[PDB]
Amino acid sequence: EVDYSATVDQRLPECAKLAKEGRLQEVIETLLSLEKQTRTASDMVSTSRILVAVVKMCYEAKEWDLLNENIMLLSKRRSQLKQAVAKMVQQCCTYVEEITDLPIKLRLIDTLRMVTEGKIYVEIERARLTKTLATIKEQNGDVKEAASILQELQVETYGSMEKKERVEFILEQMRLCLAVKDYIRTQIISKKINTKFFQEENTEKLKLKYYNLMIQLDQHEGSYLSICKHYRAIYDTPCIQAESEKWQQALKSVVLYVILAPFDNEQSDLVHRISGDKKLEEIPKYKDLLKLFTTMELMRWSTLVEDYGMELRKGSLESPATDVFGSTEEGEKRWKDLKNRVVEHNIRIMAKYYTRITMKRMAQLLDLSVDESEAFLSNLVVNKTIFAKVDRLAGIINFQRPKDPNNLLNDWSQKLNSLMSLVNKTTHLIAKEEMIHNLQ
Amino acid sequence: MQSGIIHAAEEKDWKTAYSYFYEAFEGYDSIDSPKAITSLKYMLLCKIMLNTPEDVQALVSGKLALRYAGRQTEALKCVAQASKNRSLADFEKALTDYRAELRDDPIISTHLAKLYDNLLEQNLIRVIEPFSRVQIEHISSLIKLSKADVERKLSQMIL
Repeated sequence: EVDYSATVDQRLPECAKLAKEGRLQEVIETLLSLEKQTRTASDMVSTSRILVAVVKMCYEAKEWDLLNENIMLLSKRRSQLKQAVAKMVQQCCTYVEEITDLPIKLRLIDTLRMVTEGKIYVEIERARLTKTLATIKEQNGDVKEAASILQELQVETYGSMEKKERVEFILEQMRLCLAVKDYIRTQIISKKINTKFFQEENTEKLKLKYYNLMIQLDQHEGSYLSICKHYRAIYDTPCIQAESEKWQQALKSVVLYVILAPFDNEQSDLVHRISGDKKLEEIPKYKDLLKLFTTMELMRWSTLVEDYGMELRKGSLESPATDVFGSTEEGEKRWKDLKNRVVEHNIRIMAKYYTRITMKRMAQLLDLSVDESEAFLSNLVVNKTIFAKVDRLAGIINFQRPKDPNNLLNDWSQKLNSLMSLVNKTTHLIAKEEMIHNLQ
Repeated sequence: MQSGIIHAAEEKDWKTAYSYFYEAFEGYDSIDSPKAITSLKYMLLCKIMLNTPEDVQALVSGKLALRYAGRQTEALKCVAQASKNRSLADFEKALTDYRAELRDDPIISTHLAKLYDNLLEQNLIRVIEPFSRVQIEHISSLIKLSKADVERKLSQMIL
């Protein structure tokens, strides 16, 4: 209510002169008195100026204990101004950025965090300080501690922080959790990001980072369909599409993972959509593999390994390979999963065609022993993927469900209805032909 | 805790037993007692016998239970996983591995026989699902039991 602008302007330079001369203690006492008066008067600008100037004077003296004690005392001062504390914390954050010594940086950051704990006005500053502390801990070599520190934060709630900063914090938390091997926590964190964000103006690098992290998370246990969706999202980004190599790798991964994903309605729709793309021509062999897996005919594991065995595994200099089927244990597991996918496709096709087959013939057509084929079919039946009944005594596999009299009569009725409709359509065509050819 | 033990011994009503064990676990955790592990293991057993093994993971990962992770929780988690997979061989492996945990506890030992019978039933169902005229010898070979025992159990199940 009572302005101190003139007084503060007149006094501050003199305090700075005395401080640089070496009058630190007296100058701090006088500035503390002025700050008390300004706070009592409710002079926001004057209080902020006094606080920032005091912190700066304490900083340009290498008096670290004095700086820490002053910051704590001036934060805890009764009826302090929130804006003044925010300005002081911002200046101290700049100072923490500038400082270089490790333990000194750690102590200053810890004091700032303790001061700004639980305060809406200073929350972006606390988030940035926590990020810096986690980075320092990781560089020192404590990944677990860095992950815990960064996860303690809750960035989705800070309404003042911008969406870009919130997404960056969430992605950093995801990366640290993956590095610490906490996949449940990583998924819980990743749920926060809204995919609609990566469409506005510049969400390209963030989109790529998030999708790569999600790919890693899903690939941990095997989520081939979601991995394919993530790779499609990556391939859709204009930055990746601009460069030929990047989009080529993205499309290769998309096709391979859609192939590896188990069969279902969503998988079939995704496979059809991917096949219906013109860009696939530049990747000819992968298009052939997609056509192989989309066509409803038997395929042989030996033939697939002979034709595409090297292209999809080692690759060639013109078209580089992908880490999908590398030489690592992940690649070996994925190769085995592809073989299982081929077997499942063969079983599905020989169930679409075939009312009864013998176990010897099914094994001979699946390229497996009788016991292995029996185990595969039993697992499929138990999981409810396909319907089959094994008559072990006769070695027969029945793919047709029991036919109830209701079902038989319903089929007969449907046939009759179709016949009547076809008769009507034929009559319409006949009338059209007579009209066209009869007047003349 | 004692109330849950008594109302789980032979009453054949496990929801209230689990509620009582949860109350006991909360009580012991509040005071940081060393029997909270026993309470957690007994409630996990209650869930397994209630035939919802999928909730064992949630119970073990619950916020209050993280500090209690260890040998006993791992043992009962493995038993629950065996039940979920419907593997009597897995259950026997769990027992022979964590014998000190699941065989020295009197109440767990009391309920082991019933759990074994239930798992045998479910294992036979899963094994014989993809068949129409399977052989009893083949089922016995698959389930690692004697032909006579498998036949008797199947007769009882049909009855």
